[PDB]
Amino acid sequence: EVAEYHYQLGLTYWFMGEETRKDKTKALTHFLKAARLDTYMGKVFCYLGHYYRDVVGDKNRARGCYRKAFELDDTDAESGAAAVDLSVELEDMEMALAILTTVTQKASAGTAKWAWLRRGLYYLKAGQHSQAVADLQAALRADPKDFNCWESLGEAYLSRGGYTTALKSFTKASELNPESIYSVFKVAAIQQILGKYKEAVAQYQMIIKKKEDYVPALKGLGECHLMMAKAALVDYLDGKAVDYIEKALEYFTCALQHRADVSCLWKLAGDACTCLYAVAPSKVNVHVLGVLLGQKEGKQVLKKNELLHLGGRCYGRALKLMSTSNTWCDLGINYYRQAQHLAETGSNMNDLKELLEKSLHCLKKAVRLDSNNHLYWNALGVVACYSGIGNYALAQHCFIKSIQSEQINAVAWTNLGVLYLTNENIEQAHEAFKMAQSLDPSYLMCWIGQALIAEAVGSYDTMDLFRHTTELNMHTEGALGYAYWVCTTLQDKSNRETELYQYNILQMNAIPAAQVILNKYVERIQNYAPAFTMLGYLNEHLQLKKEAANAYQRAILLLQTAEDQDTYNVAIRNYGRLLCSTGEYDKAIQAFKSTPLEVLEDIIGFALALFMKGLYKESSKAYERALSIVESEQDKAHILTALAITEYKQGKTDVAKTLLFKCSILKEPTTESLQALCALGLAMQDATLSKAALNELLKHIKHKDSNYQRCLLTSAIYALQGRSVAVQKQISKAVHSNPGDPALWSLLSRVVAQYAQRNAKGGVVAGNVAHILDSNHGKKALLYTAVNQLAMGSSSAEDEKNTALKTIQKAALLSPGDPAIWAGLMAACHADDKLALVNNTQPKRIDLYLALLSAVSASIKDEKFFENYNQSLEKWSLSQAVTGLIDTGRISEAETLCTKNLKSNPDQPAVILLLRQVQCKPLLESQKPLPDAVLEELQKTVMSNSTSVPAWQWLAHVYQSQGMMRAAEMCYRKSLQLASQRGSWSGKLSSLLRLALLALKVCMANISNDHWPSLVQEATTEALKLCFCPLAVLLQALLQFKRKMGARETRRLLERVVYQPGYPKSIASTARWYLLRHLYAKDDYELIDVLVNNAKTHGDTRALELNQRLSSQ
Amino acid sequence: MTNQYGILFKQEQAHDDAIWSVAWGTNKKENSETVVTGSLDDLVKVWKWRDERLDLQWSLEGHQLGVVSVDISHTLPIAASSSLDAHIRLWDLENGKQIKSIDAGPVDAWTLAFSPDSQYLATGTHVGKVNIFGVESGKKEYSLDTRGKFILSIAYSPDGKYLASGAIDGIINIFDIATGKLLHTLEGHAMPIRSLTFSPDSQLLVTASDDGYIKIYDVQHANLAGTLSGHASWVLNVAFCPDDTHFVSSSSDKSVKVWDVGTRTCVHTFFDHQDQVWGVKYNGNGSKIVSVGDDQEIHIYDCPI
Amino acid sequence: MTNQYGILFKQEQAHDDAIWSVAWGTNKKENSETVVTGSLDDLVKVWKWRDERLDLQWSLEGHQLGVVSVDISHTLPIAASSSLDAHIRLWDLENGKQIKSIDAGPVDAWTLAFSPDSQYLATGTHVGKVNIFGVESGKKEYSLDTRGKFILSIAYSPDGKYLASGAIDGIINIFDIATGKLLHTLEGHAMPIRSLTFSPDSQLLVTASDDGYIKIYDVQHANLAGTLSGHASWVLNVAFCPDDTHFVSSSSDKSVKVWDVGTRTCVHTFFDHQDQVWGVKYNGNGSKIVSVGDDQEIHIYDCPI
Amino acid sequence: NLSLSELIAETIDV
Amino acid sequence: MMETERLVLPPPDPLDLPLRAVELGCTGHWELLNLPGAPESSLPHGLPPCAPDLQQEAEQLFLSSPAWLPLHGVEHSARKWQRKTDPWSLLAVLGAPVPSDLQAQRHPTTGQILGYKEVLLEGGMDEPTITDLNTREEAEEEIDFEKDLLTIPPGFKKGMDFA
Repeated sequence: EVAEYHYQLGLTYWFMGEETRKDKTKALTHFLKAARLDTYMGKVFCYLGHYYRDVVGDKNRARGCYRKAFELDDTDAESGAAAVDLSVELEDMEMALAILTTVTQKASAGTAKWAWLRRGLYYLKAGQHSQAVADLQAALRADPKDFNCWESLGEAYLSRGGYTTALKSFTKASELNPESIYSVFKVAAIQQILGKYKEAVAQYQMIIKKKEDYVPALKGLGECHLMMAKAALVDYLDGKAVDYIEKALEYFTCALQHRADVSCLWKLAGDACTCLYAVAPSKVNVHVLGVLLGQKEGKQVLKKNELLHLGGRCYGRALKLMSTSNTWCDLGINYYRQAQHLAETGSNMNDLKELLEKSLHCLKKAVRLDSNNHLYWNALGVVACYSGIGNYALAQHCFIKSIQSEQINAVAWTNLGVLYLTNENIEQAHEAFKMAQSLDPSYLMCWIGQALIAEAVGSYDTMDLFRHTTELNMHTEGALGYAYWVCTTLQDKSNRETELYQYNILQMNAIPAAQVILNKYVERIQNYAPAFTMLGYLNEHLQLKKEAANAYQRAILLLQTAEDQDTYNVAIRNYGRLLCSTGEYDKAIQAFKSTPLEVLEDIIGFALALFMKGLYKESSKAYERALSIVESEQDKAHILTALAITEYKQGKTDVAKTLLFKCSILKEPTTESLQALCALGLAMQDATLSKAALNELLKHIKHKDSNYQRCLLTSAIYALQGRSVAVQKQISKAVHSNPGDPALWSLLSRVVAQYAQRNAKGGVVAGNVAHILDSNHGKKALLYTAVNQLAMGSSSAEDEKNTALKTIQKAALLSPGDPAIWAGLMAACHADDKLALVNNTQPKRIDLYLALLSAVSASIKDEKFFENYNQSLEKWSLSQAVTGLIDTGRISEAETLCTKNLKSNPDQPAVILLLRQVQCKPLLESQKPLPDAVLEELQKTVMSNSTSVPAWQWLAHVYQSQGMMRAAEMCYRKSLQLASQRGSWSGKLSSLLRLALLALKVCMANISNDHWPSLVQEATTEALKLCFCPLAVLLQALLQFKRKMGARETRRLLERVVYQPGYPKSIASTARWYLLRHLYAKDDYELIDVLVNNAKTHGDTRALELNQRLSSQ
Repeated sequence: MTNQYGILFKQEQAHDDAIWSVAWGTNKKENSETVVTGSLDDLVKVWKWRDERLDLQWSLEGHQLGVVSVDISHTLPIAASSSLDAHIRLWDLENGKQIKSIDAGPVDAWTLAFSPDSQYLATGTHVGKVNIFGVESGKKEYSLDTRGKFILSIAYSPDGKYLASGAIDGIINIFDIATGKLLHTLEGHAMPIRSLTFSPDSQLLVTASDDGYIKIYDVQHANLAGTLSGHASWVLNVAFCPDDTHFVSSSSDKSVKVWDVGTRTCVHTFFDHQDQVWGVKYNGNGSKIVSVGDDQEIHIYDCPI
Repeated sequence: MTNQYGILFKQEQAHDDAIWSVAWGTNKKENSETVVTGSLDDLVKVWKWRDERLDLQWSLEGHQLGVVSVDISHTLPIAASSSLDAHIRLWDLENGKQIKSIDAGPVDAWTLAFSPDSQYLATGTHVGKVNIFGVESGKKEYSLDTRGKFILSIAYSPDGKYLASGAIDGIINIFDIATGKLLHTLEGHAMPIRSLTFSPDSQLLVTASDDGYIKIYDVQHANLAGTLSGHASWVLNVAFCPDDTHFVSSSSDKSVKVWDVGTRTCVHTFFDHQDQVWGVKYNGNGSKIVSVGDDQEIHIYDCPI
Repeated sequence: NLSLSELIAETIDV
Repeated sequence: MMETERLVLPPPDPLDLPLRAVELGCTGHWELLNLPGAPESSLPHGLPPCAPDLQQEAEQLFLSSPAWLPLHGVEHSARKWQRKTDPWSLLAVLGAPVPSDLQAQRHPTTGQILGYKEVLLEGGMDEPTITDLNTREEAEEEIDFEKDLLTIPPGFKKGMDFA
């Protein structure tokens, strides 16, 4: 009768095995007798519970037993848990909750994990998210850190709305046990919810990597791609939308492979299929793979109608699996879209009635299922008012019902306003649109309706309303309206100063916005020929001729199957004009052939294209036909001018002259005819007809607003007569008259660079001012001032950052397209080398001549025609490159260049002279006698290309270097005579100075036959008469010192040269040297000290060196 | 009622090209009557009207482009000239050899004007400022700044403390010498001014514009006293008489007209100068008028008091 | 609503002449902040912005003419530069001594651009091709060919497989690196481009032209997203933000403006840089802006996220 | 100093 | 020319130094180096070509072609277009939101995810011939759309009437 012994024997039989548990006579009998002998041994009732639970199955009594066990021992979590679990299995939730509450009320601090989990899971199953949240925090603070609680907390936090601590809980669950995927999926779901679809897509791809069959990830990817496609469709990007739709459909069918019973996937597939409506037919071709198209066969390509049919099928399947009003309305909308597509293309009519009936039935069923949704009512109304049905009473009823269902309904209000507006109800349509605008300030359709009403009433702010509408959300109607209004406003030519054209078309920059608007519109619709012509016209205004030609071509293709009287012929003519403007003369001729040549415009365009291609006779014939047709006399005068131009192009200048005279005799001359006559007179050497035409232009023509052209014509008039000085005077007068107009300053700089290049400082100043005055003239201005600085030499304050090299580099940076800049760069590099040699510090910028020559040739090759100027440019560039290579010491490269040039074409004297110099650089560098045969060859080659001073000076130098004083003197005299005859001035001075130097050298050799001093004196006197040459006065001083030596006068002359300011450093140094010499001969120590300190105030070393050297005799 | 007017002197060919500026200076206390002209050349030749004729005295040169402006001082014997050459070189006018030479481009100085005490020799630049130099002292000590377009005219009041400035597009600015702050800007015309002048005991400012009108404004306020419209072409230069009763204007229609401020009418017109006239000036006392034109001719007239 | 913008740093005289190019590179993982500039000289001086200022570190040279373009790599410490000297010499950027030297004339290479992996260093030539070299590997391995005029700009997408190129007369060409075939040509403008740049996760191409307009095109198609017209003079350089929300443009009217792609409007403008601005760049994160101008000054601004 | 009218007349005559 | 050679002494003399001249620019500016050799003149061949002469320039400005005449301009065509409007494109329709979220399940006690089942919010899978026929099967509200229709909009005195 010991309860404990009976208990332990019962346990023994329980643990012996399943067979002893199944024998009812041992386990049960001992547990029941023990429980009868001692009723407080709760564990015995617990074990009776286990026996009856697992062997007998009487759950209700078992629950009661576990309850008594827990009442006897409230620490037995096992009995309590089993009682709760059986109560939940018995649907007795009140007892389970009472137990759980008693436990958690006694659990002051944790130690109730099982009960917290029970209550939290139960409340999560129910709609009690707040209580579930509370229980989850308590369970989490219980002590266990397992994920299964963190994930529950995160899910409840997401359910209530919080997005921060949910992410924290999901992150914690992932970090403590990564094997779970649900937490990462929920993180990606949160990322998707708050926009930023791309990050969610990346997370979903990463999740799908590890496991390829997770349905939620495929659904998320499909939804993200659908939303991105819709966002792309908000703008006008049809290709992006189509690609996103295809990807979303692929993901949706991939998910449907695994779970085919889910209405969500079917409805999402239907939505994706039907989303691509009213998007550029013949641009939608979608790849759908596998099971969707009947039998599983690879991948197939579907069109718009097939895609819509597939969407309808998917909607039907989703409806079959789940009947909901939302899917009914979606099916109705899908059928409505299908009917719209069938009607739009004109494929059929009156055979779409079945689709409309199906859509109406589905929408009516949906709206009757729940008559409290503004969406269903509005959809029913919109579908009812379709042109194929036209049930306006039902549409009005549905719109009123949708308005009544929810007060803030801008869509229904604007639909009602549109219905009233199209049925001639301006006032009430305005009222409804105003109501919609007040209820929603950022709705586009109401604004478009207001703009349409304003246009229908003829207001003044219709253009501004359309512009604001286009700026807001890029809708098609506002786009077309704004484009049409801008084109019409531009077309009228009497508005130029009415302050409406000015403000409308200049401060708002209407043309580029209209161009972009029309591009988007033509992308969306692409079946409107007027839109194509408007786009072409706008592109013409923007100098976008290729786009204009393409638009005209597409308009032509669209318009071929039309009435063809005005639209198609004008399209052909515009396409031909644009095509001719961008080369393609044969295509322009063909385009102008395919039209009736009975209108002035077509005939004149044909004539211009013919002239551009050639065929001057046919051009003249067409111009004569236009002249026969012409009216609007200004046009007749222009036709006469064109006829004169083409006649001149055929030679035969007399008939062109008579045509221009005929144009002049007309009642009122035109500026173009007079300018053409003056230029034609300039082309010939008459120069008197040009003066008369210029007088005519000056007399009674002032409305012309181009001072540059008139100044250029006058300058050319003056330059033709060979004066060459009055050009600068005329341009200076023009600049004085108009201090602005940077073109005049640039012209002045260029003209002083070319003619009369002695005002080099003025030219540099004019170029700098022209560059300052504006920005787009900087290129030419900098080129001209660089050349003027090159002409000056080094007549500055030796300041950096302002030399010809810097300015030419700036010009090269501004526009690296012309060859003259590269040639000037070569010249500047050579001049800098010479300057560095003079200063004797370092040679720099040694070897770039080949690259610059190649650049010059490449940039020359791409100009239309400047033949003589191009030839001179290429000759100068080649000669300068050869000379620079010779100077630097790359004789082999120079010889290869010369040989290639002479192999390319038969010989020309300049290149043979260059080759002679190349060959003769090595020989005679070191002292060596040369055969008289070589001397005769050199003399013959110099004779080959005469009338060039450089070659004569070089041959004189060669003669002197070998030694021929008479021959060198003769050559210098010949060069002097040639330079004086040819009108040059620098060459005359150079010849004088070179002859003086040679004769002074020969006199310094103390030779007899004292005629060389006479030559020195005459040359120096002539040079001094020419200009103020410090070198000439110094040569005079050297000769005078050599003769007398002792004579006091010589010291006076030397002191004048060394003491008068404005002299170069080297000449002053030489004069100082000889003055010190003369005074040391004259033995005056005070003057020697004066010389020493004078040398010390300036910078010198040689004078002080010789002073010290002769001080210590 | 209109007084007797006679030329009494015409020069055949003073220079070789168009004459752009002229200055008449009674600088010394005795009868000097020095006339300096500049004409589209380096030549700044100085003439003298001794008793009844002009005798050429100096042919000083050293410019590279056409000289656009010349000026003479009334206190010391000195002269100044500027050109498109970007060089303001002032001559001695007694011995005539290149006393100084200042570097300033057309973007730094356009026209010349001596100070009432002959001390500053201000000029005007493209960027709108009024560069003030210092004679015998230094270069570019300061410049008054206004935010505008090319400036053409610079004028000094005969008592100081004022400085007017006309510009292209017609905007007129007035500065005070004592402080240098912009007092008030006058809209003026819609065309370039290219001519300004004050009056003795200065209370009147006379403006000439490109549209043919001549405005008479009043300093120290923005009230305009009237508009004189008698010319047919551009008005190029305007000089005021020593007594506040008349002023002479020269236009581009080959006509020299003299107006009167009291009644605002043209008392006389001279029909000479077959081509444009670029300069007119008065002498010390209002008895003779000098005028140089686009044609190489110098005309002297006679206007009795 | 407009965020607070401040300079926080102005350098007085970085170089002796006009500055033509600038590159900002956060190459190393830690805070390097390397800035390389080239300015009408042999000097390719390398600066570093350590905490609040710029400190000069290298003054490396060895060019003969003005350097027109410089570029820096983000993976390895290296730099490259080209000039009118017809020499592409790439520097070490750590010791800065002439790692290599490539011969290429103005008829062979104009501007520089490193590969996303810093391996090819493509350039553009006069004849229109796009020469692609190889760093550390060789010279002139291949060149993409287009039939057009002088080419100025060369741009790489930050993920590869794309290469844009602007040219004189406005024709824009797009190539794919994987194959090298011309995908599609955009007519663009009627004036030279001289500026191109992609965006991260590249789907937008922003072009700047010589007429003042800024086009926003969409890659993989020919759809243009809009035209931005706020500048008054030539637009010279355009740089994109690390996040696709803003981009900075520098024009020739002495104004640096920052736009936003989402709404197509100018959020802020900086009125500094009294002369033309030749370069603007962003740093690693979109907080600071560097800008070099025709005047010898380096300006750094601050743009909050 | 031949003006336009004289030139036209002379050329027309010849 | 005589072509008599004239031999000059080979040493100049140390006591006196040679005369080597150099020319700088077109507008006369010479100078003097110490070191005997080439004449060394800068820009030996002249200034470069620069721009063409004014006669060619005017010949090209006008006598190139008649394309610069205003009779071949962008104006002088008198174009015109014809305006079409389309109110009906201003209708808008919205789509109903999805009616289910496909919410996960949980094991009761020791919360674990057994699977995913679709919850409502508040054979031969190729979709063959799924269209719906034989409508009007359930009773939803028995609404009548054919007899009594609204006419008066809210806020509005009278309504547009259609036969």
